[PDB]
Amino acid sequence: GPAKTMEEASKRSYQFWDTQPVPKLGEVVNTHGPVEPDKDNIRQEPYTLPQGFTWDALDLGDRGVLKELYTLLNENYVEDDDNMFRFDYSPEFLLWALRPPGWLPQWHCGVRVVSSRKLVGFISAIPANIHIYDTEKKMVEINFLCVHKKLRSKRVAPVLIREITRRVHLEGIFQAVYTAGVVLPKPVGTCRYWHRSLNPRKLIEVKFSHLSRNMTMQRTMKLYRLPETPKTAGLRPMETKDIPVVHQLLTRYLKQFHLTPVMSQEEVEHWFYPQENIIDTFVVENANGEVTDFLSFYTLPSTIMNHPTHKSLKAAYSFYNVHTQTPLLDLMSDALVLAKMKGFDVFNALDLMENKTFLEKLKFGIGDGNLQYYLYNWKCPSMGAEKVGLVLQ
Amino acid sequence: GNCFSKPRVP
Ligand SMILES: CC(C)(COP(=O)(O)OP(=O)(O)OC[C@H]1O[C@@H](n2cnc3c(N)ncnc32)[C@H](O)[C@@H]1OP(=O)(O)O)[C@@H](O)C(=O)NCCC(=O)NCCS
Ligand SMILES: *C(=O)CCCCCCCCCCCCC
Ligand SMILES: [Cl-]
Ligand SMILES: [Cl-]
Repeated sequence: GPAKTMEEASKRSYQFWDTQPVPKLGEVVNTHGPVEPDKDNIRQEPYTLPQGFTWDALDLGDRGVLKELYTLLNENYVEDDDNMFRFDYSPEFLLWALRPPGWLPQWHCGVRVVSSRKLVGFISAIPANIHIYDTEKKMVEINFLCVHKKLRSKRVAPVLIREITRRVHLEGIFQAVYTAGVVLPKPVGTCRYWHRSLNPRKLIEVKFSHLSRNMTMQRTMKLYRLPETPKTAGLRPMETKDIPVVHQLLTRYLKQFHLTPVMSQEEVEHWFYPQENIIDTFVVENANGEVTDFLSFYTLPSTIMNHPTHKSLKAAYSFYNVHTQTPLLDLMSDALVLAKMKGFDVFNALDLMENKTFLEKLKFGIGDGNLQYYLYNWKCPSMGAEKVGLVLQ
Repeated sequence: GNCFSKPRVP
């Protein structure tokens, strides 16, 4: 099944995605708007699962249920291209990603074995207001689509997708945004992960990265060495009093991109207020007391699959970085120093927004995984990575 | 969902 490049995606047919309100691969789009109308009748009954499986909405406020979801994902969610590392989203992270303002329990859509109640599938929706070119639309973000390794290739993923679609339709929402490492009809933008080594000794030892064979280990560590403390004047962790100005800075900064979130002040608090081992946000408060810039990154460690009891690969993911007075190059240099100080092994960033202006300069290396962005039921021109201004978890 | 990437090898 899965195609990872648009060349190989052109050489195949999509039994499920051809039935969905998305553009065809290779269709060049010059219009802007829905593929199909809002529905004034929505199917009241859940879609049929294969015999022996049943739907269950996951109440994550139940500690036992949250652990079941953590375990499903820890054992069956996204792996790297070589099946050496698997995302290890923490339970507290999952609460952050899955209970933002406006979350709904019916949108934490699980699949369980009927007889044993074992959790074997999941998909989620959370609400988001999305600015796409000249339109703002209430949408959902879809995330954490996961089918147990023992249930794979049994066409359960289309049922999960149709069911969350139905459950979102019931709430009057008819567009969605989502990302995937695979190519489907039809990316609105294609982004690439880059990686900045922070602890190269460990990255090479777990074979996340490789010694250039013309470089010694000693020389690699000198290459990637960073200052012990950040250089930007007035940098400090975001505090409650910074919520309004962070909201103001973000809103004005995102206007320059073509696919962005539109966050309320309560949403800004949720996504940026620091939570240890989940989300870090630092603001620049200058000599006048004014907050002029901020950087942020989230915590997403990964199981080392070939050595399971060893300490996970600790990765920080660039989130939103807003500059109005500090040069973005300096802000991101301080992001690296802070991630290093907090024990991260690698700092990851996509090539979206203005990130290409600093990636090579700050010694990021290009990754092997593309991140495709998609809209459901919204046909619009595609855009280059540097116009994508949306980062998901 | 998100995707897992690692440094491209020459
Ligand atoms: C992704 C996953 C749920 C797909 O389940 P599967 O058993 O492998 O595939 P199924 O037989 O159930 O269904 C295949 C259909 O789902 C599509 N599909 C596969 N992966 C998809 C994805 N990430 N997102 C959306 N659709 C996807 C396929 O293109 C195919 O549809 P098509 O006929 O139009 O081509 C499953 O492989 C999994 O859990 N992988 C690890 C976690 C993961 O990658 N989650 C998605 C992150 S974007
Ligand atoms: C990562 O986990 C993303 C997996 C995306 C699967 C496709 C989702 C399609 C949109 C479904 C909701 C539609 C709401 C109107
Ligand atoms: Cl919940
Ligand atoms: Cl296009």
